[PDB]
Amino acid sequence: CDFPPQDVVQTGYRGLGMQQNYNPKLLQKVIDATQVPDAIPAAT
Amino acid sequence: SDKFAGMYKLWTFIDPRRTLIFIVAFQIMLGILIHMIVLGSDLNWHNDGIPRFYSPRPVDVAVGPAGIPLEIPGSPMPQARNYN
Ligand code: BCL
Ligand SMILES: COC(C)(C)CCC/C(C)=C/C=C/C(C)=C/C=C/C(C)=C/C=C/C=C(C)/C=C/C=C(C)/C=C/C=C(\C)CCCC(C)(C)OC
Ligand SMILES: [Ca+2]
Repeated sequence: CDFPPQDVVQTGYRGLGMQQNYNPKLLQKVIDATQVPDAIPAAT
Repeated sequence: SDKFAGMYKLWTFIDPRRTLIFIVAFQIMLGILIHMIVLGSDLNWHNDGIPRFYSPRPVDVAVGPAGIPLEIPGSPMPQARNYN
């Protein structure tokens, strides 16, 4: 079960379907795994 | 002319109750319909901005070279559009 509420992104004309659906609790697992690495200072 | 003098006799085989009910219902239906047809037009008077606009106005979003809004480089969800 994915209990409500959700986040929906519309990606097309109205009344056509065409939208992406996110569960905030599942998307947190993808956010909690990215970890951009830290910069390395430019070289002389 | 005098050819219409006996029109009251109409009510001896057409009855008043059903006729009144039909007339009233039809007139209300027509009223609502015509107001909605004129609202969905150029003659709309609620939304014309005369004498003044009262709500904030729409703001457009800039597009990319593909004609759709630009993605934001660390957002965990893509950007919405309504046109494709
Ligand atoms: C900007 C105004 C809108 C408009 C907004 C509304 C709204 C809103 C309503 C009506 C309603 C009515 N309108 Mg109007 N109406 C418009 C234009 C017209 C025109 C036309 C030729 O342009 C006609 C014939 C009508 C006719 C009518 C009736 C069908 C109806 C009246 C109730 C009824 O039971 O009628 C029976 C009575 C008659 C048929 C006689 C009335 C005709 C009137 C006088 C129209 C004459 C206008 C026209 C310029 C005359 C040209 C002739 C000569 C050169 C002078 N409208 C314009 C487009 N109208 C109301 C309704 O449906 O109530 C139930 C209603 O709520
Ligand atoms: C007790 O008293 C007694 C009974 C003895 C005497 C009674 C006397 C009385 C009171 C008599 C009353 C008589 C009355 C009130 C009579 C009224 C008569 C009327 C108004 C008659 C009107 C008739 C109109 C007709 C038949 C029009 C017909 C139109 C047609 C068929 C059009 C067809 C058009 C088409 C198919 C075009 C389509 C267009 C398009 C483009 C939209 O189609 C796709
Ligand atoms: Ca106005």
